[PDB]
Amino acid sequence: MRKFIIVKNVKVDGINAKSSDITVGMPPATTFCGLGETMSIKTGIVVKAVSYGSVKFEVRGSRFNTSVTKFAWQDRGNGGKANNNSPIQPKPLADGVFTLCFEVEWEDCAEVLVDKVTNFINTARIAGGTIASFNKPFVKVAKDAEELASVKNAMMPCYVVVDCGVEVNIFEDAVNRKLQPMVNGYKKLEKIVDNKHMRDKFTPAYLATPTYTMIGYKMVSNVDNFDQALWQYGENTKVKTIGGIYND
Amino acid sequence: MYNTISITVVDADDVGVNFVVSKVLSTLHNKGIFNGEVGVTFPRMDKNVGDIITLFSKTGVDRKVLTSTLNTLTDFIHIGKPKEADKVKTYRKVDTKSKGKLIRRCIKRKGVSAETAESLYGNYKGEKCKLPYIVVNSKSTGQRFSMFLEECENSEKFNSYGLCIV
Amino acid sequence: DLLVNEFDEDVDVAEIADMVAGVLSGEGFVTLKVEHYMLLGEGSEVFPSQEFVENSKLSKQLFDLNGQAAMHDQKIGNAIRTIDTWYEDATTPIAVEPYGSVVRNGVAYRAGNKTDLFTLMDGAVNGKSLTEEDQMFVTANLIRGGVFGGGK
Amino acid sequence: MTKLKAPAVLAYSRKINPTNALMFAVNWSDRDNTTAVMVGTKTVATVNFANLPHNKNTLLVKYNVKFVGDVFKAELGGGEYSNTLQTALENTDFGTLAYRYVYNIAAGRTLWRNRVGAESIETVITVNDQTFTFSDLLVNEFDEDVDVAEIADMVAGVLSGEGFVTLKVEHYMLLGEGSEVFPSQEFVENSKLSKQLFDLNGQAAMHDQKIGNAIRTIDTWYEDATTPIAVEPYGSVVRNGVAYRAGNKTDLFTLMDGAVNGKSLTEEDQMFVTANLIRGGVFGG
RNA sequence: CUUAAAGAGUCAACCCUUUGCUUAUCUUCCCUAUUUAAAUGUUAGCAGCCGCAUAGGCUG
Repeated sequence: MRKFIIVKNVKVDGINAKSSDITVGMPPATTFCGLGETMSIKTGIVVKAVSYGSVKFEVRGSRFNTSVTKFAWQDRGNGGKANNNSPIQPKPLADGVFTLCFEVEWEDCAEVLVDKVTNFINTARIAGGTIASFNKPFVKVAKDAEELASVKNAMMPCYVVVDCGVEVNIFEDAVNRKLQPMVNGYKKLEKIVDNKHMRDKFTPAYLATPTYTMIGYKMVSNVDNFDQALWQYGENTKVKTIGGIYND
Repeated sequence: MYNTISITVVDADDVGVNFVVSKVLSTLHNKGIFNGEVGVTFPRMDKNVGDIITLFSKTGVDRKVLTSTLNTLTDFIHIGKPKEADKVKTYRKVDTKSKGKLIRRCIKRKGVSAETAESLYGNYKGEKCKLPYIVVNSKSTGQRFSMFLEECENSEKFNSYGLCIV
Repeated sequence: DLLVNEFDEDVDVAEIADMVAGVLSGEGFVTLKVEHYMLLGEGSEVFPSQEFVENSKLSKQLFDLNGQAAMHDQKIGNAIRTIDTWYEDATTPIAVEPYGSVVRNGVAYRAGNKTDLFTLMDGAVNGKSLTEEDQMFVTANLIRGGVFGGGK
Repeated sequence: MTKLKAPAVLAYSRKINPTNALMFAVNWSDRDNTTAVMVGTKTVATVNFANLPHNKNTLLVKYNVKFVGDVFKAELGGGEYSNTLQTALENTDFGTLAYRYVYNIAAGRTLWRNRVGAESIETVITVNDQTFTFSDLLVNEFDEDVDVAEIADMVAGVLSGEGFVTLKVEHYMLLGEGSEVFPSQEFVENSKLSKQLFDLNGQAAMHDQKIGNAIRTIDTWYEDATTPIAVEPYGSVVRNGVAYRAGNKTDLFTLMDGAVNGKSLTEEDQMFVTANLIRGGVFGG
């Protein structure tokens, strides 16, 4: 039919809050889709889509400047310099509390699914952040669009992310539409020739640059079509919602 | 074998089944039956007894004195024919007393006095003496316990409602 | 009350180190839930993590999570991995660092003396023999994690 | 030129009006020395109780019921829909409705928990200077009594036409000294906080709407019928978590719309719809 | 298969002196709150005895 598993109040400490060179804050949908796919690889459960919501969130630092992290020495040929503060790249970190909902292909009993999900989460991070504590995951199911609303409100309370597309461009839309940019995918700039230095020796490699959309945050309740708030991979190496652009 | 006869409560949804069941078992105990040779068993009990109250005995249940001792409730009651079977889940009542009761015995007897001695025993109370299977009746003393029915195997000695020991 | 700069023997520290070494030596995980209680006195100053920000409004900013004083995960980490009592002229335990770096004071206790993580790792890989404590130092650097760069 | 819907605020006023019931104690052979049953307050951690005195053995429940005619004249509904429904129901068997109402009154269903465990029960009804007595009637069936039909004749004359009539009802129940009596229950927010019983100047009593739910219990024309339920537009008995007229085209609104829009009604359906209009409520929107 | 993988912000601190918020004031007119009702959760518990008593068992 349609099965989901919800994990509420995922306290995460130490998030890599830089999603791109011009976006620092809430981890983007690409991150949670990658998390769902990591779980798919590690457990075998097929993950159709994911929906995430912020319960608490704070970037470290002040209002207009993010915190610095103290870089520790790490590279060879630096012993003649390890007696002084290591030079330093920017790496804003954050701390938060999220609620997750994964749509899954499951035919078995709920206890097995929940235990496999918990045993995966115990080995994961979220956007690099250490997972400190999460509630017991629970399963729900929906046949018609009425039970989908119950699955939706089961995440309460949290602010989930809807995709409202780009009219002009990121900057003009931020100024005029009072919305928030978000990394939604990537654009391939050039193929990388040699995998001498890559995570794989075989997987195709490309230099890329992020592609964005314009998102909005809304209380899972006030969202009508829950599909409009479920993110998954897809066309043209982007990610998007099952229900498309948000306007009910 | 035994000698069993079942009273089933019917058409009492106006007044609730379990309330009738309690009234029936009460009227039984109050005057007459359960002379040590009768006991009670509920073949449809799941939570809060159920719809059927059977009586058993080895010396034949008087089917006709029933119908005239349950004469005040006979409109919510269907008394069955004397049927027979060898095997009867037998039950017994489970007591749980509050702490204030415990403390009065521990003052009057069990050597102690004053508050400092209350706090000695009043250290940790029952914390959570939850129970299951209720039937309610107000005793002759003047209180309203909530009887609890735990399944025991046959003691073959009963007093009033349930089993005992020897 | 426990002596910090000496790793004195204790049966409960060892009873927990049993499971911790069992997880580190193999696979799996183990989570300790830690509480600390300190009798400091009514109204005593506590010391949350200090923030490294360019903030003109404050001369000293303390780390906060929805207004509550807190300490950075990475500072607790730097505290835990302070176990290195094996550098030359060893005095007190320092944090596991590939160069024995204590930038805090302007010194590195493993700089240019054949005892840095990279010299010892090249040794271990290329057939050389390792002390028990050089093994411990290299594996503790692996436990620390890192992105060690330079080479080919 | 075709359809006909119902007004948005189509509403009917209730036509069976019982007063609140007061609870007294008497002796079965001393019915003139009445004493009031007082509600009881005593503490735990604090709940209410209501008992008979230790020198009286019979509970006495007094109340009244006024039957009001013009049962088709709506309270806020308009003209066309309500008047054509009145025309479609003019051949309703009012005799049966009156009989079942007055019998529920006489059989003592309105006593609820107070009739359980009674040595003997006696209902005394005054109406139009005529006194009727009923003894140990059966509740679960509509037994034939000449006095019940004699009173239901006046009641059906009122319901099928105009005016009103007042049945002044007393109930005597032989229960035994110190017995527990059962007033209406009030609101309880959580299980541990205070329980409360309904009173009037401290005297135990029963809500008028409870007696009303008792008198209204006549519906036996629901699918797979059995015992008589109270007249509700959906036949809802929330105590059983079901609605025996829900989603099977046997509800009040479907039958009403049918009666107004040409369709025909059985005698059972007509009696049900008229019993609803006598119950009252808003049947629109 | 998460802009993956990695990281100590740390020491110290006198914010000090002084002060008139003053005058005046129309919140007015009109009003249908209505139909209807089971608190259920049978309540859910405890008073006395034996007891070395927070072992177990028993009284209407």
